[PDB]
Amino acid sequence: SFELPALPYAKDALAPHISAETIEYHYGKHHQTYVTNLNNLIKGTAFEGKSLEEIIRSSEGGVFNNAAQVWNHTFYWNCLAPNAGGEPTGKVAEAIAASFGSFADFKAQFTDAAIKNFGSGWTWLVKNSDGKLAIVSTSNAGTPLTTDATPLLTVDVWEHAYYIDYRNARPGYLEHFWALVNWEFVAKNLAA
Amino acid sequence: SFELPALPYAKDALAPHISAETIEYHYGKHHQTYVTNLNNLIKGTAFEGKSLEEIIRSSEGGVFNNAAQVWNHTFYWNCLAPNAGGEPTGKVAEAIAASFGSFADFKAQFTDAAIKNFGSGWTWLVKNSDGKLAIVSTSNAGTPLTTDATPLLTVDVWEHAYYIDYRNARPGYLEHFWALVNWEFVAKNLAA
Ligand SMILES: [Fe+3]
Ligand SMILES: [Fe+3]
Repeated sequence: SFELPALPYAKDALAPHISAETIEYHYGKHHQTYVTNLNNLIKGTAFEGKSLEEIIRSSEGGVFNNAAQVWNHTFYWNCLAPNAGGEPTGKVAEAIAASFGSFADFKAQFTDAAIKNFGSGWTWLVKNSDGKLAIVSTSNAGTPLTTDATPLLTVDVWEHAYYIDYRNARPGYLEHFWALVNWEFVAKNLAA
Repeated sequence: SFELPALPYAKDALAPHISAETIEYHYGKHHQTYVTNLNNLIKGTAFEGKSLEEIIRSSEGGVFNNAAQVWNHTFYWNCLAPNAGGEPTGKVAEAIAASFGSFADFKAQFTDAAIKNFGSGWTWLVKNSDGKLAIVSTSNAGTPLTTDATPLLTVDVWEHAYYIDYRNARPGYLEHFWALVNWEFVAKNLAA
């Protein structure tokens, strides 16, 4: 059995950038439903004795879809924080300047990739096995965990992530995503 | 250049099953954006001057995604009507009973397929090349027009189609879809 992890902050702590109503549906109903559905699909199978990550790397179909979405959304909630956002500092800023020229060029490329990701999906900042950073987009429950790249930052662009607050304006959601980025989490992901 | 076809009913005519606000966004912003983006992508290319169906059957990528979504939503708006819904009669009722056993069995199988269609997509009633009817689900902009099957009815299950009115309850959206089905349009397509 897998449980829904506690949210790292109060449900209105990301406002006005993501509302408390988007958190009650996205965390309290959508992320809860993926945990329940995962638990029901793996009951009595060999997947019951594996870690979530090992399930994601060895499954397909419905088991994959629910396990990758449990992981992807727990990672997503940790990428956001109250009294954060702004430009990064330290090793993160150096790593971004080195692979993308500057933070302003990285922000522009990530935003563009997130806006253009057609349908439901995720856009990721990853560190490839060679140490360079790159922006990749996945469709639906797709995740960098099935490749050699290490996930550092993600934004959910399934319409449920923003439709209550921004309706069709996915660019407005992305502009406000930058005010919430938890660069401390990204730093821990880069150093691991 | 393509035009956004007018809705065949007023923007509040599907209320309360689909609200006037959902039509304002889904038709007025989302479907309009696909026409503008399609016009922009084909200007000055060999696709300019072909019909929408010819473009859908010969393209891939962004041209395909935008062209298929323009056609798919015009077909969807035509599948819905005020003062309709209920059980089909005539030739449509006979073809549905012959392929699914009964209207109740078809409605149950089409609802299950639309709810389980993971991510953004569409669920379709189609007439196959051998005359039998079948339910098929597509992902993102996918449409039976690229196959040999004739589309008869569709439901949009991208989250924007229902999130304003039903939030995450896609079952509730499908229950209300049945109250809007314009069986005269389905009869027109069954005969084509
Ligand atoms: Fe999500
Ligand atoms: Fe739509």
